[PDB]
Amino acid sequence: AALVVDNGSGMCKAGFAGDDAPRAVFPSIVGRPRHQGVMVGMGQKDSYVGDEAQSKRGILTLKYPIEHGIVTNWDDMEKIWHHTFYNELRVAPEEHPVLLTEAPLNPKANREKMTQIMFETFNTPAMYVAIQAVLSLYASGRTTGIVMDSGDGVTHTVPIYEGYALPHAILRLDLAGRDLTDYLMKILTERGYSFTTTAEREIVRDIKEKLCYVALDFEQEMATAASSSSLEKSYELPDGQVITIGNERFRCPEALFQPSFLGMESAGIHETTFNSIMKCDVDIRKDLYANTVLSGGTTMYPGIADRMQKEITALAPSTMKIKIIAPPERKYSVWIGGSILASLSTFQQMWISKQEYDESGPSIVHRKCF
Amino acid sequence: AALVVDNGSGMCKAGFAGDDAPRAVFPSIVGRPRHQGVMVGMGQKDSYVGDEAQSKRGILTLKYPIEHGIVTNWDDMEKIWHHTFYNELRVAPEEHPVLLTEAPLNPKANREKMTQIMFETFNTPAMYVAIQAVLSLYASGRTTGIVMDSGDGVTHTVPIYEGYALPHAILRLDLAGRDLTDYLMKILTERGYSFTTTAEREIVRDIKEKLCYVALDFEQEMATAASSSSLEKSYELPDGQVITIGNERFRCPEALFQPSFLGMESAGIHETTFNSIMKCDVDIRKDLYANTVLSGGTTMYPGIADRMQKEITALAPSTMKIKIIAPPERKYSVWIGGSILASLSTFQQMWISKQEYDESGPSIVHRKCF
Amino acid sequence: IRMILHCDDSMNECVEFLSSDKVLNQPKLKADLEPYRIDWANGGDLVNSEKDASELSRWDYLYVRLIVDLGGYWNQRMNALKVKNIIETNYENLVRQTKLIGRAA
Amino acid sequence: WXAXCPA
Amino acid sequence: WXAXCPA
Ligand SMILES: Nc1ncnc2c1ncn2[C@@H]1O[C@H](COP(=O)(O)OP(=O)(O)O)[C@@H](O)[C@H]1O
Ligand SMILES: Nc1ncnc2c1ncn2[C@@H]1O[C@H](COP(=O)(O)OP(=O)(O)O)[C@@H](O)[C@H]1O
Ligand SMILES: [Mg+2]
Ligand SMILES: [Mg+2]
Repeated sequence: AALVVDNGSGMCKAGFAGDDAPRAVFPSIVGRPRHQGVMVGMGQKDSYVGDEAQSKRGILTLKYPIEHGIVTNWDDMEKIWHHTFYNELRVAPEEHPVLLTEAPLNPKANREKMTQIMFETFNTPAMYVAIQAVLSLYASGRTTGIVMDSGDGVTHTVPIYEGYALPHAILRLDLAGRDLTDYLMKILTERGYSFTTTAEREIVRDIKEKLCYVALDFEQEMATAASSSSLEKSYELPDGQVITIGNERFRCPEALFQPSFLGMESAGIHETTFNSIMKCDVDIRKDLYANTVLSGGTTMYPGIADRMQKEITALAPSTMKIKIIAPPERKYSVWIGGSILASLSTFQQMWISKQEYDESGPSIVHRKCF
Repeated sequence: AALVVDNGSGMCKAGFAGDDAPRAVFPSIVGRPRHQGVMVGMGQKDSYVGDEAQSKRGILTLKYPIEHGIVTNWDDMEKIWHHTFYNELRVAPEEHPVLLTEAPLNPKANREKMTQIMFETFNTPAMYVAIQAVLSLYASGRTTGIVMDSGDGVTHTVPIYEGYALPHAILRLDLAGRDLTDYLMKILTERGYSFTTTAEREIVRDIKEKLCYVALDFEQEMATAASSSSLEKSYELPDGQVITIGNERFRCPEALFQPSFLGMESAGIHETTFNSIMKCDVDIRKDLYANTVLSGGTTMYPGIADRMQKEITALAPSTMKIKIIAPPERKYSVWIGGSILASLSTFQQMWISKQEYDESGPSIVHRKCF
Repeated sequence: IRMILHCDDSMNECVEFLSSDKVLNQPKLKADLEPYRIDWANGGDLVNSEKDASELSRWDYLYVRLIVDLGGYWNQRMNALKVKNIIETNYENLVRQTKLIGRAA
Repeated sequence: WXAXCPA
Repeated sequence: WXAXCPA
């Protein structure tokens, strides 16, 4: 059974090949205590990783090891992988090959560092590394299409063809879940709620996942929200306080389609998807339009499928047909696609064996698995 | 002439447009006698507002109507404004327009009640609300730079590239002069001095204003103070006792650059300036670096400009040059900038007329003012 | 206008404002102020017959007399002062930076 | 404030 | 105490 570990900026999913759901899904944070300890004999640890950090997040400084898709701290990344195998999964990687997932347009330094870290610290027998966006379409069951990969890192639009990522057609986008979370607390201060610390950032993320939604029409919804109190909903903080949000429900997710709210010159995810398609060839343009698949936790807002379809329809020519595919399992689309690829019989051919790694060195990752 | 009232968390300044200095500067405190009146010869008013309460602060419970730039008690705020117009400025508000100041990233209800009070209690012909940090740049004769304002409640960094401030790059911290005063009396107990009541709080503020200074090198200065003498200063209390403070002279201002002493996860006043600049465009970063402006009473410590320059230089790339501008009259920079704006002929069309407020109610303050 | 053209010390801070693109890039404003300009390049006389400058406001009078009037050599003059200011300050630290890099190698 | 701080 | 209170 080959492990399928999908590291991510927000959450990392781990499990086994052939399963339909990840075994362990915990936040990818590494918190350290900022206060000195007074009670002796408790055996308190120095660093808390995963669910332990979230439970005790009040007295910790939560730092995300991965920011904007690049690992800014390679010492904390080893801590999370160590916690994934021994603690959450309780399986020694000595007898199980490990599958890792990259990000589109990843620097070559990260590619070799991931191979070097695991082949020595964990010494797994075999490895294969694949693109997260590529695996997103594999879970949906189609090999050709354009993936609107979004998450807590950076939004990527990768129009893969025949299971291969087009390198020139990939368009980056920094609009992600973290930006909306930071933007939500900036506009929540207008009602008198002040969330500033990193511990309270997790609280805002819970609000975004439960109450926020995408409105079909922004101008129509704005007038309705001001006139009537129907749109207001109540949320309860961990301390017992009750808060009310009236029109922030459809104003924070709207920043995806209108980045000018955050002050970014780049266009929204509706126009980036259209721009990426235009970069591809004319003949294969027909197939990509009808096989667009959303992925990641950012695209889980209610009504985002309808808003995206309507707005991309106007930009696209009237001859083109739009079919936004939004599977309900799109949160774990990256992991599920990885499990499908690992379980394949022909997948044994492109393993990176431990014996082959020593003779070739860390540079084998560039040419073997691409 | 147009009255320019700059209500502040600690002190409020009121005057006339075109003047070079505020006419009246008194503390923004409202006190009520906790003890029972025993004599009948004198008036023995219910409450005292301004410097009247400061003189009799022994027998009163001083309460600040403004906390962190938000008016917590609107009953006491009406007392202060009634005292400003009728006792200090001794003018009728019914004939002169009034210009007010509000901190950025404030609750919408804070400036909505300000419009309602002005147009219903004092019947001012016109009104306007302006950002405190924006006016601080006008007093220095600049229209392109970053303003580091710091008072009693708010310490906000507002990068202003043009006549209008950049909204997406505004950073606000709830660490200011009042927070340092509470920290100064906490570490003063280490030497055996106990200041608890609000009347004793005003004594600590005098000590902070006269003896505290920012050390260029905190680690080196702590070792120097460990050798005793050459750094202890003597202060005389209103009772008559003489107190000596050693390393507390620079420890209290050091909480600005190291907020971890107060248990706040927020970054220091030096990092929050660099972070604010990083949110702007690449082309504009060159101008903002060389046009940094300090303002407010908190930044009046001896040597804060020198210390701030060193900290920013290490964080900023060595190619860029850092020039911190510290005008001699930066205490009244907020009011002086407002005087220039009010006296401008173009500003006559930006006033909110009485008829305009009636047709739209208090909500017009959000759409017109900024 | 006499203090600005004198390159006095007190006018250093505000002369950077006149070098910004916002002031110079006013195609509509320049056309309207064209009849009021003075051809100082040759003759130094009014282009039009009367075009009295007293009717203009305080700021219009300053703009036409400085930007529109001297637009032939204003940009070159501004570039001459921008370079001088940079050399007066950035040259001192630049020498130190080159020495440190060479010494480290 | 309402939620957070004291103001 | 020294300054403040009696202790
Ligand atoms: N139901 C939901 N509605 C809205 N946003 C969500 C929802 N679930 C998760 N998110 C956002 O998506 C992010 C999770 O990103 P994720 O897809 O795990 O990143 P990665 O692709 O790197 O694994 C979280 O930060 C959260 O803010
Ligand atoms: N000379 C000084 N040295 C140090 N701190 C000062 C000095 N003068 C004023 N302050 C601080 O500045 C604060 C008030 O500054 P100011 O901005 O003028 O008023 P406000 O903050 O109400 O707008 C006071 O609380 C005081 O602690
Ligand atoms: Mg992803
Ligand atoms: Mg102030």
